Amino acid sequence: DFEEIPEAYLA
Amino acid sequence: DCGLRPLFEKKSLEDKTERELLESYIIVEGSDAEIGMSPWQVMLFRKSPQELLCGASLISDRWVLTAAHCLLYPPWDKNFTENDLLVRIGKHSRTRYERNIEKISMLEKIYIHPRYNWRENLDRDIALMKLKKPVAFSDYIHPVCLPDRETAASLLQAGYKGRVTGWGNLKEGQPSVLQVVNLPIVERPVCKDSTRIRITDNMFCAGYKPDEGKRGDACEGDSGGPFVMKSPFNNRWYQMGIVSWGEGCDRDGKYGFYTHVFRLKKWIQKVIDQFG
Ligand SMILES: N[C@@H](C(=O)N1CCC[C@H]1C(=O)NCc1cc(Cl)ccc1Cl)C(c1ccccc1)c1ccccc1
Repeated sequence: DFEEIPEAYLA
Repeated sequence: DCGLRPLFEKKSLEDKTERELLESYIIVEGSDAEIGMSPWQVMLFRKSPQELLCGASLISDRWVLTAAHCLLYPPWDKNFTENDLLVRIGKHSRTRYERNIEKISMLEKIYIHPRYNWRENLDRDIALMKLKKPVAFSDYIHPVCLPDRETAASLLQAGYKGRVTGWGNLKEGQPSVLQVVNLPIVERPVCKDSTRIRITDNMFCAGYKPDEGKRGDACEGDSGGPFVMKSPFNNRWYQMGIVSWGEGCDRDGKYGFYTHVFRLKKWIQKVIDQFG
């Protein structure tokens, strides 16, 4: 149930 | 500047239980943490699927301290690398992207203690993570002090309470926000007689005796987080242990075992100065 972190970090 | 919390020490405010800790120097059954009460707390987060791996601590702007077993535990086919993970510093809520409060960092290099014993008893369960770029400190983000021989010596004594924090299991529901518990250190005898695992000098155990009436412990998800103590001499928080292993969470007659950070400080120095 984690809230979507910014894609900027996931990149 | 380590171990003096922007929102408490620096303003002369006491958090609601630190006096239990100071009065003793003569997460299961913990409570919700106050904002800014452990600004060195880090969440290790897996990118896919998105999930809480472990706790950890901020020891400088570039370096995070965690339990080696969070990264490499071959029994469970766990072997993570730099790009598998994200470090999230400044958090309170387990699941929310706390926009404008937290910072997410990418890892540059993971270092596991070369004699980490995953095969038998998680002896030297300690790993260092160098972040890609420095985290800037804030009210919610501040490092903890690693101990020196003399602070280790006078504080890590049976009966002296320490404080453990983490977003792991509440029972053997995970919490909404960071939980905290204050546990007494236990005599090595008692520690050895409660288990079948060979205990080594790089470890100590904490928890209340079944007759002490209070209770509390770390549990699954809490691994890698800090066991910290406040010095009654200079008022700073030092990290004495890393949450390593237990036999269930808060069983009577059982105790949690922590990596003894002072006993492995030489390896920590050696890695920091030789690599940044
Ligand atoms: N329950 C295992 C554990 O805590 N483990 C297995 C490896 C990861 C770690 C853990 O989840 N620690 C989180 C934890 C820490 C503490 Cl301080 C208290 C409760 C809990 Cl669950 C542990 C164990 C001890 C005795 C009998 C079976 C298993 C064990 C000790 C030594 C070597 C292997 C296993």
